[PDB]
Amino acid sequence: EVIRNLVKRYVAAMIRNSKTHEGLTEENFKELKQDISSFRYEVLDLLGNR
Amino acid sequence: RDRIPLQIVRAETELSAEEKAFLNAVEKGDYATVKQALQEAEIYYNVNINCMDPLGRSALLIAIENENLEIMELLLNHSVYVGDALLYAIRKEVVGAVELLLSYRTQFSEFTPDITPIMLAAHTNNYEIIKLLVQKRVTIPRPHQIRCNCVECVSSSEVDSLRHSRSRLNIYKALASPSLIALSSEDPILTAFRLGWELKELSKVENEFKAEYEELSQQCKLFAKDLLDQARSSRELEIILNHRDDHSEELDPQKYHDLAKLKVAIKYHQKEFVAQPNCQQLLATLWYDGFPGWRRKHWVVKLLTCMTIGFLFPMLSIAYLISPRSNLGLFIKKPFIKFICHTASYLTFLFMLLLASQHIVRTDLHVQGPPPTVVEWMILPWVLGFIWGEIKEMWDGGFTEYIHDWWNLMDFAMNSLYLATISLKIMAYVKYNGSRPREEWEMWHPTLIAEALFAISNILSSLRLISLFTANSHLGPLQISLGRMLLDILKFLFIYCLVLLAFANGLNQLYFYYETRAIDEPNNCKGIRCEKQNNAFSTLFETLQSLFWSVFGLLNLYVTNVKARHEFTEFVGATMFGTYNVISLVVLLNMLIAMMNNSYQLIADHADIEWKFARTKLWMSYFDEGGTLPPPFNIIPTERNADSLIQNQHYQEVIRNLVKRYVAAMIRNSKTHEGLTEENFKELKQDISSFRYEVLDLLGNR
Amino acid sequence: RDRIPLQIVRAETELSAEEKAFLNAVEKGDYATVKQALQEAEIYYNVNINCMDPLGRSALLIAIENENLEIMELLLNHSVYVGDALLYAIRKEVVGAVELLLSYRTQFSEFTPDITPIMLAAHTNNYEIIKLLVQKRVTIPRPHQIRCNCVECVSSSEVDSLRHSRSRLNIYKALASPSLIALSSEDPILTAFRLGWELKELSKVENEFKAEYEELSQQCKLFAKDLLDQARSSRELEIILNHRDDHSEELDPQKYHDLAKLKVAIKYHQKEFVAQPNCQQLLATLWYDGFPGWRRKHWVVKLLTCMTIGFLFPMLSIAYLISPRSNLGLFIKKPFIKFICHTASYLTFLFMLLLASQHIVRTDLHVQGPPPTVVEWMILPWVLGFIWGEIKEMWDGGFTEYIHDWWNLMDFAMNSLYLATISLKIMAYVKYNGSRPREEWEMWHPTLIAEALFAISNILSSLRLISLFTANSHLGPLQISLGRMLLDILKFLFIYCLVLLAFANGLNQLYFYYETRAIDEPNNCKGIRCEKQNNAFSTLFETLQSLFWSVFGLLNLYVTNVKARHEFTEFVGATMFGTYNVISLVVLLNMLIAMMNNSYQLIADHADIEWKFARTKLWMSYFDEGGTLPPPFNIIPTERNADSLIQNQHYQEVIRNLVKRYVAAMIRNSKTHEGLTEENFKELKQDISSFRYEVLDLLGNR
Ligand SMILES: Cn1c(=O)n(CCCO)c(=O)c2c1nc(OC1CC(C)(C)N(O)C(C)(C)C1)n2Cc1ccc(Cl)cc1
Ligand SMILES: Cn1c(=O)n(CCCO)c(=O)c2c1nc(OC1CC(C)(C)N(O)C(C)(C)C1)n2Cc1ccc(Cl)cc1
Ligand SMILES: CC(C)CCC[C@@H](C)[C@H]1CC[C@H]2[C@@H]3CC=C4C[C@@H](OC(=O)CCC(=O)O)CC[C@]4(C)[C@H]3CC[C@]12C
Ligand SMILES: CC(C)CCC[C@@H](C)[C@H]1CC[C@H]2[C@@H]3CC=C4C[C@@H](OC(=O)CCC(=O)O)CC[C@]4(C)[C@H]3CC[C@]12C
Ligand SMILES: [Ca+2]
Ligand SMILES: [Ca+2]
Repeated sequence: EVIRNLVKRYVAAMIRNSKTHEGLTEENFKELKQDISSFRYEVLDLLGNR
Repeated sequence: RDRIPLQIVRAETELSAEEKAFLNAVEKGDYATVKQALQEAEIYYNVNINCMDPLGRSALLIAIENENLEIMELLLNHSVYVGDALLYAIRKEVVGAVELLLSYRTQFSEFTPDITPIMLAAHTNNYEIIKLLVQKRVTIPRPHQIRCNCVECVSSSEVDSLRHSRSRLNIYKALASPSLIALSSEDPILTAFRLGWELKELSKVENEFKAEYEELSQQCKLFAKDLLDQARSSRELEIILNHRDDHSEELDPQKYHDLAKLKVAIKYHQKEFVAQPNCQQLLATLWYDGFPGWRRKHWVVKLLTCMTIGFLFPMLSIAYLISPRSNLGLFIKKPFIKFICHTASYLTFLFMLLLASQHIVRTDLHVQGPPPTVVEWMILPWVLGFIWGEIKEMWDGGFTEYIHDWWNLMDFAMNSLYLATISLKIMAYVKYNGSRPREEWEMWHPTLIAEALFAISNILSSLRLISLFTANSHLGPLQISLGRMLLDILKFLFIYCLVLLAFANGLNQLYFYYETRAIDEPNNCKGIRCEKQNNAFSTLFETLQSLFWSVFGLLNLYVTNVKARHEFTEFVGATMFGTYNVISLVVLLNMLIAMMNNSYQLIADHADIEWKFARTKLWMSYFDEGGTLPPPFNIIPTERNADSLIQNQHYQEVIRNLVKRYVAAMIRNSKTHEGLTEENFKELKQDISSFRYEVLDLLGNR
Repeated sequence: RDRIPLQIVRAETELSAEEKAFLNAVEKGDYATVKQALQEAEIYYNVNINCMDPLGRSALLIAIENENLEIMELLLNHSVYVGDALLYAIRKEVVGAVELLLSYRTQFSEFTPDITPIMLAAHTNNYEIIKLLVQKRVTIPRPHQIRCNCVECVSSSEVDSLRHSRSRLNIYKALASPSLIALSSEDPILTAFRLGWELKELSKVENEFKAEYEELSQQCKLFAKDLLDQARSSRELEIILNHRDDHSEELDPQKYHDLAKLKVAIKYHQKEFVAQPNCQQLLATLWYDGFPGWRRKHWVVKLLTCMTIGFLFPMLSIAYLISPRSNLGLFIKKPFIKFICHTASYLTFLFMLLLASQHIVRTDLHVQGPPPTVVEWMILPWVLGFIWGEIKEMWDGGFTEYIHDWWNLMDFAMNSLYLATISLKIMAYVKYNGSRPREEWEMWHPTLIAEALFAISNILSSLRLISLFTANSHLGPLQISLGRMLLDILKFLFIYCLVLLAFANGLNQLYFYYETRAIDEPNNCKGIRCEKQNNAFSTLFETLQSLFWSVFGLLNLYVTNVKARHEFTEFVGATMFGTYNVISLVVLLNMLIAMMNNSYQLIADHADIEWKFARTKLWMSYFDEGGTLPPPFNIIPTERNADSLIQNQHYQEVIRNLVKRYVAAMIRNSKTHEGLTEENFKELKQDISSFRYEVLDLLGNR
């Protein structure tokens, strides 16, 4: 029972420590850029006029 | 088997597939999907809005996680279970979520049971969130004194020591928060002084968690220093440093009593606060009262004016006695002038000490009870002033002064030896009334003892001059650093002391059989101080000296031989001596060098702040009106509430402006120094995802 | 006056307001606004499409800057001036822009005139862009050898030395690019070996830019090691390390056939390549050929095993002579077994050196021409083998490389001293034929000289054992580091020699007047090696020895006195000696300690790679079958195109896979760099701005 609670707390802390530990990389910038490009292309499908 | 089968050892309850998609919508920012699922949950009862993901994060925690305020209200409107959501919102530091949970009104948690919203908000140090909670009439438990034996402190420690220790540290982390102190402390500077000092003491009693408490204490010291950094005028700095917290008497004349806040900082060891450049600049103006342009002067002009005042110290001292109000009688009261006069009055004393060995009337080497000579008579008034000054300073200082600085230990020993010399010379003068050849004097003749005691005092008096290096910018920083290395060296001498005793016992145990008499030695000399060293290890007392002198290579190897020439015994004794030399000179000596090099590197990065703190204490000891006359001349014989209220009003006005500037600077410093994390990338991605879903819901055409 | 008026000193041509808004549209990503402004300028001629912003960036450079490809094409369609925008696109590393400028077919520039698209692409090290340019038949200038006196090299360095030096460095930066080497090099590993070695030599000749060339050389060394890291099987590693770069030629059967590329790496000092764990693991398998489980064995079994083979070294050596093909005659050929046999055959020689002085026959101390004794006869065959073995390497290896190794200098001196001892012993044997008391022998008696020469060789022979520490994992790393500290110590010995000579000249100049004769000294002994030291500074040769011995405290202070007792002269001479002691023992000695501590810290971070390189050379010297027999026993008396072509085909196949894996890893290693810059924030902001303008352009009911 104690081991079960310790693992639960440890897993949350490690998942917590990652989101504040390391900075951004090139893979994050590429991912963010692709999100806008996908949104731009999808929106441009509904062209009211041209 | 040759394979390890992996299985879930501690299995939790699985989450339905319908709930899995419902949580995915919240993460994606899909407001429309979440709204339908919540509304559908009111009829079908297929998915649980409180679906507990094994990680513990429900939809509400996911909504708070992504800072999506609009969705969080959507779930809150549906009566979702809150539980410890406020703590999670506070930790995330989202002002919008915290306000929503405040106005809205055993499960696994990421926080210990003792954490409260106010305590956690102070841990994050968020000024905006702390202000929101403080406005709602919150309170924090008061920690008991460190040495408390009440029923609660003892019972809690026995019931749960681990929880009791963690609860105490959590409270002190909240109280040490700069944002909380700036918001709720009447006098933030005084609060930081006391809180930081209390944490340093706690770090000693709590051995296990010393590092945690030492970081909190350092955080309090920085806050007070940073508040002082926001002063923008000399008037603001003067108001802060001259503020008196209380008005209980405190009107004793002959006392400077004008920098009360600065003196309080010195009492609490606020070295960074004292070493602040603006505080130092103001102090230098008082220290150099009579020299408005001291810094601009060439090093030759400075040196030339130092001897001129020093040579004039006898004249300035007399003027202060005859006409204190006169033009000349006021110069000695300037702190830097007074410091030079005292130094000159001490260099004169040391010069006369050199003269004690130069002019001794020949044929007087045999007077058993000789009276004081010419040099001794002049030295006498100086000694009485030194003894009187220490007793006089001890009456006001208190019997706890001897434990503050190690220089006062040298002053006590120096004065005690001088007193013993005077009494011993008096006894010899009365007991004997003639002259006898010095060769026939006994070992413990009073005159011989007095001469030895006097010579020992001379060494101590000269060494006292090293304390004056603190006033110099070049020597002070180095002298202070050297004194900080002596405490580490003293630890090492404990290991060497045991090694010396271990080998001294072994060598004496081997050689005490062969002790010889002085009559049987050449020149009738016994010991290691003879031209032909002998009886090095005959007695334990002699053995200890022999091993001490071998550290400097002054013990000859032939002392390991005995007259009977017992070859095996001599070789064993020489091997003990050889082994001792290896341990002390090849191993222990080099270990001390390595330890000293490492310790000096750490000391070197704080030398400036430590020296400036030491020099401030030196300067402030000359601001007072009490000990103006050097030792040679120091023995010659209305409503107050209105003033205190105004003085407090001005202090509060300055404190208000300092906090405003400090808060803005800290809010500014965070936005330009902290780097990005995964929480920011996740937030940015969710923003686009939410916008994409919202736009697609309404095509807007056809 | 009291104010400094600020103005533009070097004013450029101002940019019209119409152009200012036109450039702002490009930065914002406003495609619609840019399209109209370009079209408007086609008729009205109001704005300059080539508007030169004082910063030098036109619209085209701004379009390339933001990676806005579509607007770039929009500008390029309007015939905008190109200049050298390809370099800017290449530096930005935007594949789309580079392709557009390639297909598209006075002024201020951010690049020097010598930079070309291929050179700049290699500087960035972008594999994709370099491939695009290489496919279009590009070339790079070939740099001349470092020591070139041709007309072009001399003339170019005459007109513009600064430009000549920068042009050469730019070429080497491109050639050292790992991406270019992987793409255009037939043998990338060999190319990296030669290129990195050539850059190290360049960093010496071109000492002004030594740091730049040393970084390029390190970059080449890393690339070769990283290529080896991509090997995934032992077969791949075997193919790479055993590849011969089309030697043809004749190979000595006495030499080691395999590991051709590993030997090339050792020749070029590729320490990281040699120290690679997979390369080391393969070498250990060959080194421990006869012990498949050497690592798994306990340290006791290893130690017990070493002495067993060591004691049997005489038997194994004999077997290799009698029946080399026999089972026992093959053991000595195993490299680790052979190393132990040689070590055992050398420890036996050192043991007999001890026995030379342990056996004494009375009445033999007076034989002037004594013949060799029992120990000397056994030692003789060892010495002949040692001399024969060293000469065997003189012709085999060559004069140049032999002297490069410091241990060979000790081997030469040791063998020369042994040869001189033998000849001197022979001359004494022939010249004299009787026995005479040794007390009457002359100073330069041949027998006395031979004894001194023999004793000196014994010290050198024993010190040779230190070179065997390289084979040990515990002592080898420390022994290698100690030898790296000796080069720094030798520099400091230059300053001390100047100090020693300066004071030796001064002391001898003062004391040479008072030289006394040996007959006038007690015991008839003259010099500082007497019981009562005298004539310490009488001659320059004696003075140098006296100052040397005072470094160890072996010179007594009374040597500064003269018989005539000239007080002023004695004090001056003692002050010279005192000043020398301060400079050498208080100042110079501590300075050497401080420098050694700093130099050891740097050496300590490369100790592992340095030791492994040294141990690899030790191991490889026992792989060959040339010097199998230890010194005691070493004096006893088709068409090859098909094989070389196939061996090259397999090497090319492995190289192709290694480059593919390396390129992917480097492309992978950049995306996880864990960093971001402002150029990324600018690009992300521009994407939203471009999307916002495009969406807004489709307005509804206006
Ligand atoms: C402690 N000690 C000592 O007391 N004497 C004086 C004896 C009475 O004169 C010695 O001579 C003596 C000695 N340690 C010795 O070697 C040690 C010295 C240290 C520095 C500890 N390292 O480095 C090692 C490598 C372990 C050698 N030696 C010299 C010696 C050696 C062999 C033999 Cl057979 C005889 C003498
Ligand atoms: C080089 N030198 C020397 O040669 N002798 C021997 C003379 C012949 O016996 C000395 O006695 C002698 C000396 N340097 C001396 O002091 C120096 C020593 C060093 C280490 C360089 N630091 O630290 C300072 C602080 C500069 C003092 N002193 C001692 C001395 C001092 C004053 C007087 Cl009036 C007489 C002696
Ligand atoms: C050779 C021995 C026996 C001389 C006597 C002892 C010295 C160690 C004393 C004599 C004069 C003293 C000095 C008298 C005045 C000054 C100036 C004072 O500096 C200033 O106030 C100016 C600015 C600065 O230099 O910091 C600091 C202390 C110092 C160096 C004192 C340090 C201690 C000194 C050198
Ligand atoms: C008392 C002192 C002077 C030592 C005894 C003298 C010699 C007998 C010593 C001196 C140096 C020794 C050598 C130092 C290093 C090595 C390498 C060592 O090689 C290994 O197998 C090392 C394996 C590993 O890496 O752990 C084998 C023993 C040997 C030849 C040693 C054999 C014994 C030697 C010759
Ligand atoms: Ca005192
Ligand atoms: Ca050799």
